Amino acid sequence: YKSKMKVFFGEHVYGATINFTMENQIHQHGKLVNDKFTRMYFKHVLFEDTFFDECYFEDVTSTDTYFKNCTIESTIFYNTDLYEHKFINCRFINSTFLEQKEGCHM
Amino acid sequence: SPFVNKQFNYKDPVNGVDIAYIKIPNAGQMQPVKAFKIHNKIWVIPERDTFTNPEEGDLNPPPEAKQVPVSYYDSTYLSTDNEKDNYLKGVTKLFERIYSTDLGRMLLTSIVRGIPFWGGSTIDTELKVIDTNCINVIQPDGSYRSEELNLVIIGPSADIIQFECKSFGHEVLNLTRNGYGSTQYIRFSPDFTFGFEESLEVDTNPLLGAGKFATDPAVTLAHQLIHAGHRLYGIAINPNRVFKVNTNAYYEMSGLEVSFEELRTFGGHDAKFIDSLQENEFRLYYYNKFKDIASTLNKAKSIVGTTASLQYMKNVFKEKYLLSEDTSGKFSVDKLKFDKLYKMLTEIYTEDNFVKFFKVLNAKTFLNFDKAVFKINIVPKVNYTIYDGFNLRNTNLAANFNGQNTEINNMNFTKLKNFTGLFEFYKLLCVRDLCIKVNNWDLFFSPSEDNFTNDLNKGEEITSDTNSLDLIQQYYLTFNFDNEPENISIENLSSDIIGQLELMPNIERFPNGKKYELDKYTMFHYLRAQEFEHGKSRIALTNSVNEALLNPSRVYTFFSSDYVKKVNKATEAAMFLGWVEQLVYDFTDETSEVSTTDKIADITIIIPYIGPALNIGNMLYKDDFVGALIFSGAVILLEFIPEIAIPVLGTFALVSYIANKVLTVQTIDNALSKRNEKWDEVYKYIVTNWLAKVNTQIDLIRKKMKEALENQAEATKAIINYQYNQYTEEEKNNINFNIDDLSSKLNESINKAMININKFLNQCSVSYLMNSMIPYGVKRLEDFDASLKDALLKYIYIGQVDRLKDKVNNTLSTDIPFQLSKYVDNQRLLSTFTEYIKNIINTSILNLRYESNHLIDLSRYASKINIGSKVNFDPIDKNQIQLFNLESSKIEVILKNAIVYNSMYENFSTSFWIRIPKYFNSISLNNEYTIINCMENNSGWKVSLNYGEIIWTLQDTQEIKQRVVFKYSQMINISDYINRWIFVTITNNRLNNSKIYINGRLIDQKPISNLGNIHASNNIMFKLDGCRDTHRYIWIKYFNLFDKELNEKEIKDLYDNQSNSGILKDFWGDYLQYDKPYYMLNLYDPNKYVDVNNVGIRGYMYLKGPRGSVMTTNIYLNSSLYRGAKFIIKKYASGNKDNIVRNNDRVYINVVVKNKEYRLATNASQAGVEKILSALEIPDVGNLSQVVVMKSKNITNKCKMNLQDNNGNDIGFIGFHQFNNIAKLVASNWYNRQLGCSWEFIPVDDGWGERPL
Ligand SMILES: *[C@@H]1O[C@H](CO)[C@@H](O)[C@H](O)[C@H]1NC(C)=O
Repeated sequence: YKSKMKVFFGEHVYGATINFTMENQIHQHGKLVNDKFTRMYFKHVLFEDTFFDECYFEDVTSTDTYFKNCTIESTIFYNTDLYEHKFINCRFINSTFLEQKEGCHM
Repeated sequence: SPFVNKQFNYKDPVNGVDIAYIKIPNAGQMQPVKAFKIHNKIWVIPERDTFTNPEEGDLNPPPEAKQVPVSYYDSTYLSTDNEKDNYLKGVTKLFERIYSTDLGRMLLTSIVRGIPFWGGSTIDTELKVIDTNCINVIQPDGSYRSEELNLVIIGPSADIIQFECKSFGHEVLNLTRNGYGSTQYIRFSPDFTFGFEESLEVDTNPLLGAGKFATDPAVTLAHQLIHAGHRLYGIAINPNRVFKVNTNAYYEMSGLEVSFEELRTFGGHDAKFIDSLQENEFRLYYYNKFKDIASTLNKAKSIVGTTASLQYMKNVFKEKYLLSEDTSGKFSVDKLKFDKLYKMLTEIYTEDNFVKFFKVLNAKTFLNFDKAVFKINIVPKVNYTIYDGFNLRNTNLAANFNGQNTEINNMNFTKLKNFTGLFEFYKLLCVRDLCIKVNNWDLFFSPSEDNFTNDLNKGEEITSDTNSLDLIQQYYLTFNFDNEPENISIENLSSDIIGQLELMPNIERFPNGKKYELDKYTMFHYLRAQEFEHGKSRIALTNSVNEALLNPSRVYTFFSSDYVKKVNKATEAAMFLGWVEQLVYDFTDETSEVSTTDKIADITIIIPYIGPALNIGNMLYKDDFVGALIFSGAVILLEFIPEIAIPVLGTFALVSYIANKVLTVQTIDNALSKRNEKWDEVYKYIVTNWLAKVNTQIDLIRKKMKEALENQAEATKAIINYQYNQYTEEEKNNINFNIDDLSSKLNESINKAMININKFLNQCSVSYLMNSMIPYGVKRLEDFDASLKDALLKYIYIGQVDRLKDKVNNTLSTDIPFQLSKYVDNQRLLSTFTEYIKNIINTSILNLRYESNHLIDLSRYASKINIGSKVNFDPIDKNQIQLFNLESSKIEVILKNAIVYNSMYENFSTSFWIRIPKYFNSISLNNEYTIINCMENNSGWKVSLNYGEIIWTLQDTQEIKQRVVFKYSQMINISDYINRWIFVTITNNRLNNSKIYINGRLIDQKPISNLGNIHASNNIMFKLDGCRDTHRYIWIKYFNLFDKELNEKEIKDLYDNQSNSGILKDFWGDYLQYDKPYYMLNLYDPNKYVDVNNVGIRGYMYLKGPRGSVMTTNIYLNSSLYRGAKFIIKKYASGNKDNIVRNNDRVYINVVVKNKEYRLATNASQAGVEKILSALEIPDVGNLSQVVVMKSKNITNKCKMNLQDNNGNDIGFIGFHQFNNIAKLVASNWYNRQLGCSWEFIPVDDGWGERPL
């Protein structure tokens, strides 16, 4: 598993709606602007130094994913299990945290 | 024991002791005239006065009428025996009536006792009678017996109804003003009485009709007796001391002479027109005169011209002047006894006191001029009883003074034709024609500034020792009786007593018919526009004065257009009776109207029609009149602005005694006492100025309002009568209409309106007194207090310094309250003054409020309210002011320079409602920006803000700073201070502490006593200064400043009053509104939001959580509010056209689901107390209970909804019940039996910053 780890550097993802499952990836210095994660599975994916922007998280189920040093701005986390403990040294900006799936899901 | 014993009839013989031919002094030779003595030293001569004055030898009217409002001329009066006997009986009855009263008894005893002084001897050591102060009664044997007398009563001169007290003067001595005294001849007639009109009696008898009251002759005789009593002791003021006025302007009386003697005699309200300095000067002058005559009495040791022993004469003069001998024949005056005697002769003996004792009507002030001449009969007891007068007991005249009303008691007074024409003395006013003549006695009374003088500026040095009917009753017990100067034999004088009357100053004739050209329509023009001639042709009302003055047959009216349309309409007989009733209904409606706007300070009852009634301020719109009133205070009512200027009060020079311990404490006590005396004296001077210059104009405006209302009523009555006159005989007899009942009901409506007009004018006068006159004196007094405090503290600089310093600091830190009860005795005005004092806001110093599209200082202390071009006002409620972070988004308040004192801001309070949006940018942290500034030269107080902090800063010149802060956190689930209105108040006392309260609860306090010189400022800056955040802004409203520390009770009262409990409020504290979508929040469970479930009958609504979270790291973390289904409020039965909801309104509730509206209804027939709510499509069944009554009061408990059935039965308060697992919404009656019934409406706001996904 660990051999097939995808390293991502310097991304600029604009206006993309994500519907599938992405697994075993790390993102560094990403700039996820106006994205949308709806009804998907996060599996062993790591975010570092990524700058979110007005992204929308809906019915996203996460496992072993962890946000680090990310600037998260103007986002909405509705119906999710991405609890507080999944965020490490992250700065929120004008963000929100609405209904959140109860219990972790795998 | 009656005054006059053994009634004299007229034709009794010429005996020589009680009824005899006498020869009074005269210029030449006079035939002896029959005169009757009625008591000791009192004679009556029932003849016309053609003897004393040689000029007054004729009884015909003069070619040039006098400057007199009412006068009757006659020639056949008192020429027949019956007339003389009737005159005698009337005079005797009036004397007995005066004598019965305790005050009258004292007056008559004093007049009888006070014989004229014997100063006719050229040599200084002799006493000789004045040759002109005695009469000659000729005995039937043939010789005369010269006798000394005090009073003489003579029938009037050519002018029948002109009563005056004359005296016989001396060659070198002014007997009537140097204490010697002289005989007084009164020209009085009881058969005639002036008639006045009273319009301030309705407060006791609302059923009273018109005025036209007749003056009781007893009061007039008492006035003349008071004049004689003043002149008998020689303490009368010189006639040239006259109350001068101004006559140049068009609104001023052409001429009205009123001497200081008349002001003293009138007493009561009139006597206050002379300041205390002139009273002091007169008292000192007459004390010196009494000392001089006492010394003259002491020096003399021989008497020539009489048999009686000298010692008896010295005793007589000692008991007259209350001199104090000391068992060595050394007469001397004492200040206490002479002060008592002067106060009795000046203040106790007054016409107002006689009016109070007699309990009769009279003109409360000399301005209420007489109007008619009434011939009356006094001799019969059936018309005038000795004890009561015209107000006979046990009859219809007993109550409401109906005995003095000529329109009830018609048979007792006969109206006579007075010779002074209505337009004999007039002023001719007109605009740039239509020139109208206005009678001189119908113009404003404007006293000049010369009559008021002050000794305030002069300084004072302090040393070791520097210092009501019950009162009349106490004087009555203290008074001395049983000692009346016995008759003395005087050697007879010459047959002809040569003597000339006291010389009077020449009064120049005021010019008549002055022509004035103006540029506006004055109030006299409007009054003369409403008059008419009772002509034969029809009279139509109109609303254009330019045509009413021009056309005689059309009268101006200030009522609505509907009324003038109605009264101009030709109506048949079949509708005449209904027409009249409609007309009286419209009369009552228009006259009883009042103004709703009350935010004004104690001008609560504003009468609108007054504007068009007199053209007040030169606008002809009632709405414009109310706007101008609120904008400019009570100034617009005044025709001329009084000029009041208090000089800089003098300093107190304190003497120091070497090595003394008790006297210095006495000096400190004396300084504090004299401080209180200075405060009282300045207050009294200001009250006197206000009474003389302001209240008179208000009284005139009141009288003119009454006259205008009477004119309108008479015009309507004339129109009705003319329409009635046109019918045929069968029409008149079948349709009967009478005039008396119509007149009575119109008069009652006029009285009902007049009560409100009087209340409004009293409020205006008191408001002007407390707003524009008192502060100009308070500034001087408190500046003087500050100046004296430093001198006192330097003076303390043995062994008692701490207590004395505490005493002086606490004494001079505060101020003496102004209570009107110690300066005026008018009940009607004192009640309104107490109402003024009651409200705390009325006593505020700065009262910035938005009124009539203008931001104005309702307390009238501010000179300039400067407004920037980038300051926003909320359209729904214009009071809320929004200030941005721009250089041009500022407000400036510039106070009046002559009201602000240097030592202000020592004890003061401030209060304002502020709304502060959430802090978003991280720059806001550790950033303090001033939002209110009052600092100059780095000194004063400023209100600043910071991240979750409200700071109050007080700084002095020495750079010392004291801060009180209120800190509220932003990291909370639900905050009561973030983007919500909060009522901040701050109270500073220099002595102890400075405190800050938030929402009426004490929050913080800190000492400020260490501060030095906090030098006061003049500008107030509402501007965000120093804020690094670029989009920062605040909301501020209801700013108020107070000149005294506020306790907790006053703070809570302010919070309750300014909260405006009548209007329901949303979450942020704004006004709840119709047709606006609000999210719902429950206070019982604030962690869950309202959601809907299958809209329809079978669905419901429940509460589910958690709400969520809205966060910005290191800045804030608050639970989201824009969640759930939004509620909107649709009107149902609110008649108000605005969308603002109020208490007890009935409303419909709509819930939005999928951007579609569903009515909030339920079926009340389901079992159990709980009635689960539901959402139904708006085309639902009306049988389901849906109407919701909104309430905000029980004490106020948030905003509650009460579901009601269609039949008025109360389904109950809205709320939530945990019906099984799902917590549904229910209309429960358990909540009606007082939580969970309190709700909060959260609308989308731009200060919260949450995005409604
Ligand atoms: C991918 O996105 C499309 C577009 O909305 C959607 O039709 C599809 O269902 C998504 N894929 C899955 C596995 O749901």
